Amino acid sequence: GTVSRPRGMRPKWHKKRIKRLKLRRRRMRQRSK
Amino acid sequence: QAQVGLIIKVLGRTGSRGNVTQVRVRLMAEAGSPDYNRTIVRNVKGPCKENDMLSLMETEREARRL
Amino acid sequence: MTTKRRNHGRSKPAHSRGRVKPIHCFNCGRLTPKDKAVGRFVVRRMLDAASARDVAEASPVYGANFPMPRLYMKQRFCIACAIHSRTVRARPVGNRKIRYTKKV
Amino acid sequence: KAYGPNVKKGDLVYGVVHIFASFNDTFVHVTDMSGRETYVKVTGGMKVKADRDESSPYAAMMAAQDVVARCKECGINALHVKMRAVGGVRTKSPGPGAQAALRALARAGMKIGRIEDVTPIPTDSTRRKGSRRGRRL
Amino acid sequence: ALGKNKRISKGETMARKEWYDVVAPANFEKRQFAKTICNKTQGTRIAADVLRGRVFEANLADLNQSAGEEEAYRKVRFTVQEVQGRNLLTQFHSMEVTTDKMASLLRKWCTTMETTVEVKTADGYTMRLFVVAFTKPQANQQSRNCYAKQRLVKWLRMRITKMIKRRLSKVQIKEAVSLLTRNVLSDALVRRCNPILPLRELRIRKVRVVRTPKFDAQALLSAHGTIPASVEADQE
RNA sequence: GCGGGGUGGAGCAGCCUAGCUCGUCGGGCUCAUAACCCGAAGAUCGUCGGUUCAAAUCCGGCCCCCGCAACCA
RNA sequence: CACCAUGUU
RNA sequence: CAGAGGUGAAAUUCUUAGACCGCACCAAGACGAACUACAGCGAAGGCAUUCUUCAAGGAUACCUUCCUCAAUCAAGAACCAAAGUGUGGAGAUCGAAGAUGAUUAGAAACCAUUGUAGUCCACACUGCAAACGAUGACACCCAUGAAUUGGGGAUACUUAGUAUCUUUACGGGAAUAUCCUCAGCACGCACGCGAAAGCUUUGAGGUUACAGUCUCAGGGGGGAGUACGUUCGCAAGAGUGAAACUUAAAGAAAUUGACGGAAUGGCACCACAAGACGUGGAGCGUGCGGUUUAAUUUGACCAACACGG
Ligand SMILES: [K+]
Ligand SMILES: [K+]
Ligand SMILES: [K+]
Ligand SMILES: [K+]
Ligand SMILES: [K+]
Ligand SMILES: [Mg+2]
Ligand SMILES: [Mg+2]
Ligand SMILES: [Mg+2]
Ligand SMILES: [Mg+2]
Ligand SMILES: [Mg+2]
Ligand SMILES: [Mg+2]
Ligand SMILES: [Mg+2]
Ligand SMILES: [Mg+2]
Ligand SMILES: [Mg+2]
Ligand SMILES: [Mg+2]
Ligand SMILES: [Mg+2]
Ligand SMILES: [Mg+2]
Ligand SMILES: [Mg+2]
Ligand SMILES: [Mg+2]
Ligand SMILES: [Mg+2]
Ligand SMILES: [Mg+2]
Ligand SMILES: [Mg+2]
Ligand SMILES: [Mg+2]
Ligand SMILES: [Mg+2]
Ligand SMILES: [Mg+2]
Ligand SMILES: [Mg+2]
Ligand SMILES: [Mg+2]
Ligand SMILES: [Mg+2]
Ligand SMILES: [Mg+2]
Ligand SMILES: [Mg+2]
Ligand SMILES: [Mg+2]
Ligand SMILES: [Mg+2]
Ligand SMILES: [Mg+2]
Ligand SMILES: [Mg+2]
Ligand SMILES: [Mg+2]
Ligand SMILES: [Mg+2]
Ligand SMILES: [Mg+2]
Ligand SMILES: [Mg+2]
Ligand SMILES: [Mg+2]
Ligand SMILES: [Mg+2]
Ligand SMILES: [Mg+2]
Ligand SMILES: [Mg+2]
Ligand SMILES: [Mg+2]
Ligand SMILES: [Mg+2]
Ligand SMILES: [Mg+2]
Repeated sequence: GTVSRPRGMRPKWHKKRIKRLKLRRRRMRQRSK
Repeated sequence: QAQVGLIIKVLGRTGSRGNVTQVRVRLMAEAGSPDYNRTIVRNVKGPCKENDMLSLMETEREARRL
Repeated sequence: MTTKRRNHGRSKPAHSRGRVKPIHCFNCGRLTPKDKAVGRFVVRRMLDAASARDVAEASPVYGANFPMPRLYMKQRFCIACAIHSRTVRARPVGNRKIRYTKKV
Repeated sequence: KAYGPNVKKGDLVYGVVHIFASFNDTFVHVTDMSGRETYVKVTGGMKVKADRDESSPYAAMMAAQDVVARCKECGINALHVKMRAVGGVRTKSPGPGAQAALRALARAGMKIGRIEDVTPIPTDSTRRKGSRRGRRL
Repeated sequence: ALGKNKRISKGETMARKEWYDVVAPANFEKRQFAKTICNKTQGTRIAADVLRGRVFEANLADLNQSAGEEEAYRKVRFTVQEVQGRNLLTQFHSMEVTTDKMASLLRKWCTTMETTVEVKTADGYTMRLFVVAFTKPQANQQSRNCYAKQRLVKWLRMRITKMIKRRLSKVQIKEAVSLLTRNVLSDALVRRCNPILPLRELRIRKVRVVRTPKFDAQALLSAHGTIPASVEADQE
């Protein structure tokens, strides 16, 4: 342990989830415009 | 086939559970022999004491200090 | 959290340098900055006292006058490796600032 | 058996013993002073049956005693010592059998000459095995 | 381990061997050092063909019986140039300080200065020399370190390069070997370099021959003087 | 129309005279559950017949399921 | 430096 | 000549078609050990073999020059570890992905053997890092002791010391000793400050006794650095950046306990070791639970169960 309580998953892996989600939404709007 | 050695110093109880005693044993050999007054460190199982005697069989392996 | 060491556990003051190239740990090979790694220079005898006296008897070169060669090697450890091998141990908060400048 | 150099009885005929003691095995290799010709090579794994014990001091002592037997048939009665660890980018600490093998050669009756440490020491190196986080055991 | 091999084929050695004597050049006290075994000539494989070019390593203290305590930390290598009966006539190959002595000269608050000099001898030998020097504190010095200025380090390196090049380029390989074995070159180097920088120790760590001239039988003979006889071929 | 398969509670061997694994049960280990340790039980061989001294096995018929065919106009 | 998962509000 | 490798132990793997090991070599690509330091240089990122070279940069020295030319900043511009992208090279080592072997209840994780992209170079992109001193820049004041790097100087008082070593050519030299000085990275440590941890001429001091100058950012926790729009980018992404809604705390530093497959020192046959005699298997007595019964009265689950005498 080196950081304080996160209250959630590891923030780096939370960032990866958001990045993956942002990519998926970006492609979905590509096939509708 | 078995060389007799004499315990001259008790070093302590070694290993877990303290069932093994490490001692320094002087090999009792006749004068002029290569093993005369040769002291080696061995591990002993059972109640032992200074001035006790051991039948060493082989006398080449030396126990690791602890 | 709270700052444990003014040193931050290395020897890199705030305005001395930016990057110190890492080294591989002696035991596990973890990459750690050279100023941060625990460094010990050890001089080791090739054989113990019992073994040295046996080899000296059969050696026409080695004896009471000619010493037998030693092992010279600088060992740098990762922090975890240095704690596990007991070359370094956790200390009370007061004693943490004690520094040694020579082998003792 | 003879098979030895034409020298006076008791004269010292020198070989070179290369003792490679890693943490998995011990090598007791006897060559000449050029290293090109090998009189005998016995390893600890040649003396035990369990993989975990090929580096043990007792296996190294047993292998060293086998070497002295063959050396006597060659005519070699004295040995220069060249001991090494793994070296390179790996560990430079000698293995457990390094001390046992040398002591066994001395007790077996072979004269010991010069002793040197010849582990490969790089003046700079390629990347060591493992990640930047090291071996996580 | 014993009895563990599964795939073996994937599908008296001494009897053949004959003993030989290794002979160092005449500038060494113990000429007939070492003793080796080679396969007896059989078929088209002549023994002298594979014997030429072998490099033998010996301690300097064993070659020269001079108990100066410095020769015991030097190894000398020789290359077999010609096979003459049962004698291996050698030529100097390299000289190197032992690993234990070299590693013991390092200190943690001084400058380690290294110099590489390549020199061509008079008889067409190219030698690469490696010189290591260490700074020392003065007698009354109280400073925590004796690190040297880079200007003086480069000056020391240049003076070492000039002295070694000037001294060794006008001599033969036999004389150059003597200059290196008896530490005459090292004594003059540390004498002329100490005024530049106070030196704890100046030592020629390694000497290696990198280029040899074409073989000359008469040159090899003149470097060996009176070759001692070998009794290996003689009946026991 | 041709070929092939049904076997303990489940999934599959043996198919040329009963097995494994998972599951279940009892006891241990643990504060307790799991994992682990020691034992035990559970099998009309899909039904109807036949051959044979003896048929899960060999020869027919029957019920499900499974595939491959079902073309030229 | 074998293997040690979990505990209703 | 019969194994080698590898691990906690193994196996995948290599090996009489000669592995491993031994000696001297050859090729290729990386890297520059020890010396290496609370050391130096750089705006930061970063920078460690030698020699030859090309432009710079800082400090110091000066009774040289000059004469407010400065400080800090939207916009704008350049640089920027690693990973990643494009095109050529290179491809030893290590090694995302993948493969195989283990371990496991499972393990496509940690461990083992490998291996692609990468890792290296040139050119062109990308502009993100715990890019950290988690501490913006310039300036002023500020107590003490021991050091260190570079350059110089000396050998309520009218002036207050001193050496050592080497020394035929980068040499009227070099390094040292004492004292002083300017600049730089810092250490142990006086005011004062702070929620505290701590900071302290290196401020986080000189602030409710609140004003030297400029600039950037923040306003409970989430939603969210998300959505939308827009600019930039080959892409990966980057910059800018909400709301609906949700929630009483989130958070900071310390204190005392408790706990740790953290460490130190001790201790115990309700622990082990060395052992003994059993218990667990059989019959039976008894207690407890189930089942049964009109009811089988009930408490108790190491510290309940020949216990409530
Ligand atoms: K092994
Ligand atoms: K838990
Ligand atoms: K071979
Ligand atoms: K980025
Ligand atoms: K009790
Ligand atoms: Mg912690
Ligand atoms: Mg903490
Ligand atoms: Mg925080
Ligand atoms: Mg989360
Ligand atoms: Mg700086
Ligand atoms: Mg950084
Ligand atoms: Mg540290
Ligand atoms: Mg093995
Ligand atoms: Mg660990
Ligand atoms: Mg200095
Ligand atoms: Mg669960
Ligand atoms: Mg170097
Ligand atoms: Mg890169
Ligand atoms: Mg490419
Ligand atoms: Mg598990
Ligand atoms: Mg799964
Ligand atoms: Mg697996
Ligand atoms: Mg598995
Ligand atoms: Mg795998
Ligand atoms: Mg697969
Ligand atoms: Mg950022
Ligand atoms: Mg930081
Ligand atoms: Mg700063
Ligand atoms: Mg920030
Ligand atoms: Mg900043
Ligand atoms: Mg400086
Ligand atoms: Mg100064
Ligand atoms: Mg104010
Ligand atoms: Mg807010
Ligand atoms: Mg862009
Ligand atoms: Mg665009
Ligand atoms: Mg692309
Ligand atoms: Mg592309
Ligand atoms: Mg007490
Ligand atoms: Mg017992
Ligand atoms: Mg019983
Ligand atoms: Mg029972
Ligand atoms: Mg009962
Ligand atoms: Mg109790
Ligand atoms: Mg009771």
